[PDB]
Amino acid sequence: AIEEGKLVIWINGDKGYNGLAEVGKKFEKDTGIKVTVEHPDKLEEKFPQVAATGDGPDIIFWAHDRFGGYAQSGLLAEITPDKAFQDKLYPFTWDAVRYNGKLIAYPIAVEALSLIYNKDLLPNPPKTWEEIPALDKELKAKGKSALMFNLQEPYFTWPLIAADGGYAFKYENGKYDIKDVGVDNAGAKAGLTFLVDLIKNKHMNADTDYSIAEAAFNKGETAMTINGPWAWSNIDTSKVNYGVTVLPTFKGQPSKPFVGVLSAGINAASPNKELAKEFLENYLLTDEGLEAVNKDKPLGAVALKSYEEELAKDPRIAATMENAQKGEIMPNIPQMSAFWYAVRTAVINAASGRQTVDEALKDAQTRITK
Ligand SMILES: O=C[C@H](O)[C@@H](O)[C@H](O[C@H]1O[C@H](CO)[C@@H](O[C@H]2O[C@H](CO)[C@@H](O[C@H]3O[C@H](CO)[C@@H](O)[C@H](O)[C@H]3O)[C@H](O)[C@H]2O)[C@H](O)[C@H]1O)[C@H](O)CO
Repeated sequence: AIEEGKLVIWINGDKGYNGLAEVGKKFEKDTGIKVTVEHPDKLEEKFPQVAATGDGPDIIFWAHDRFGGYAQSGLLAEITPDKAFQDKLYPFTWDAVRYNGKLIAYPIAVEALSLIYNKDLLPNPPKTWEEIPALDKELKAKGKSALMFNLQEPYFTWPLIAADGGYAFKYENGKYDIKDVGVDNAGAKAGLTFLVDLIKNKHMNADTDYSIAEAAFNKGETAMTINGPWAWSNIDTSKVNYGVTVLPTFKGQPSKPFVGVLSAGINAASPNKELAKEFLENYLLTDEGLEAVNKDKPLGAVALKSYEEELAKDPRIAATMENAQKGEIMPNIPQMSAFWYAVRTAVINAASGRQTVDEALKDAQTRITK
């Protein structure tokens, strides 16, 4: 078990863990059970680690893509929503946490990346990735950069790579084929090449990451950046008249961001497993509870139909939904970790020049389907 009579929660640092802490606080002056909320480093990598020993958090939040893996090694318990509840959330989010029929996590929020442009440096956001190299040239002259986003995490380059054809796993009649992977097809390379050419022509550095890119945009030094709803918080605080709109197309095709549903799974080795489901079911997954976390850091679109209704009013959320609808939701199968890993390298090694688009992407196709 390793817990006793308290509720521990694990959420990632760029999320509104402070707001989630408040739901706990309310849970506390209502249950007497201390809800502890932690955002450890690489919590996604440490959970399977400790949760093996029947430890870790009672609950774990993370995008659904990692939950099929978790369920596999048997580190997650079946959540028990009834036809009653499951009606409150969108179905397409329930599929997201479904692993072979069984549901292993609660869908809390739908997230996608969009183009965040500076309405001062760039009143008219570009429409094509192709427009970028030249919009950056007239800008880099006034000291300012056209764009800049996290190049260290593949997640931020997937919209370009999949735009003209790239994919992770193909969905063929009923399931994802672990053997058919599209990181090496003609479309994937076209995407990574444009990105490598952008850099190769000094339109961005192959070393930029989240901090660096967040600093540049929020400091007003870069006209646009690529990021999710969670990032708006710090921008608001910087003031920066910003915009959130559709990602630029490539080869005439829309950027296709891998869509993730922020889910909350309960450690299988949790002793206070009913408290967790009660905390999640009626407390967090309530307009109130979800409002608390959204005022700390935006969740984006959410599972709860009642609250996504007071949200969809926001141009940012309509934009989040557009890139979302324009892309694909990621699988939850265990192979997503191998997919994600293999691609992180392919994308970095190619950025540095430590490898060619071709060399890198065929090496990743090899690792994933290895
Ligand atoms: O639930 C909330 C979520 O955890 C976020 O707080 C957090 O922030 C966002 O950005 C991520 C990318 O920076 C998104 O993660 C997805 O993509 C990454 C890869 O880019 C996946 O991570 C996997 O691959 C990396 C290798 O680069 C490896 O280190 C990880 O161990 C492996 O899990 C995620 O699984 C995807 O969900 C995220 O959706 C988004 O909210 C992320 O946790 C950031 O790491």
